[PDB]
Amino acid sequence: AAIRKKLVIVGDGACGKTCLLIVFSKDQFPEVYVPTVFENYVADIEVDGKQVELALWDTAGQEDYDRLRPLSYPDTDVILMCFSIDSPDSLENIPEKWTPEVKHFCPNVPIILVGNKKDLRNDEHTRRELAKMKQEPVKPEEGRDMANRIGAFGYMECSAKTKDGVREVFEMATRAALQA
Ligand SMILES: Nc1nc2c(ncn2[C@@H]2O[C@H](COP(=O)(O)OP(=O)(O)OP(O)(O)=S)[C@@H](O)[C@H]2O)c(=O)[nH]1
Ligand SMILES: [Mg+2]
Repeated sequence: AAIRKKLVIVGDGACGKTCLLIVFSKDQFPEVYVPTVFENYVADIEVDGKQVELALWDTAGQEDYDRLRPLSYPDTDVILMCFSIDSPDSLENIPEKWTPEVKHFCPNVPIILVGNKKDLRNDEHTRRELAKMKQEPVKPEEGRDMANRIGAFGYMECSAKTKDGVREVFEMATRAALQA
């Protein structure tokens, strides 16, 4: 074959990590049952004339999987640090939980900053439940501003629900890994 790379995905609860993996691998969105950790799919993908076997590692942090997470880190080639466009609190934790942590187990490892649930930017229900507690949905600017802060390979937005922008997340993830 060719190039075999290991991608680990981390982020706050319900920011869409497991869903995202699935849309990318199974090629449609899981509405019925979403597991807590999607098992270990290795997915074929062709990026920049290279054939890659991308191995997807899901994580969690509530609760069992707090303890088990750091075990999925070791041999990582690319990280998907995620947050959700509809939760600015999840963004807050990018520089305060997830970067310091990643950089501890996997320094020198390329990070993609991903904001999921893109579809919920202009969802009216969403805009209102947020304004209640004096918040609005994350802007694309402040996501890219944050990717630059943490020293990320790039920034990508996607909605696994609408399937939009998902492939792009994993090309940028694969490129980031291919970069040796
Ligand atoms: N609108 C919208 N909702 C989403 C999207 N992805 C996930 N969700 C919703 O948010 C909830 C959390 O999904 P999930 O993917 O399991 O979060 P997670 O942080 O990855 O949780 P885990 O399985 O790794 S432990 C689900 O109920 C799902 O309906 C998305 O792209 N758009
Ligand atoms: Mg979680």
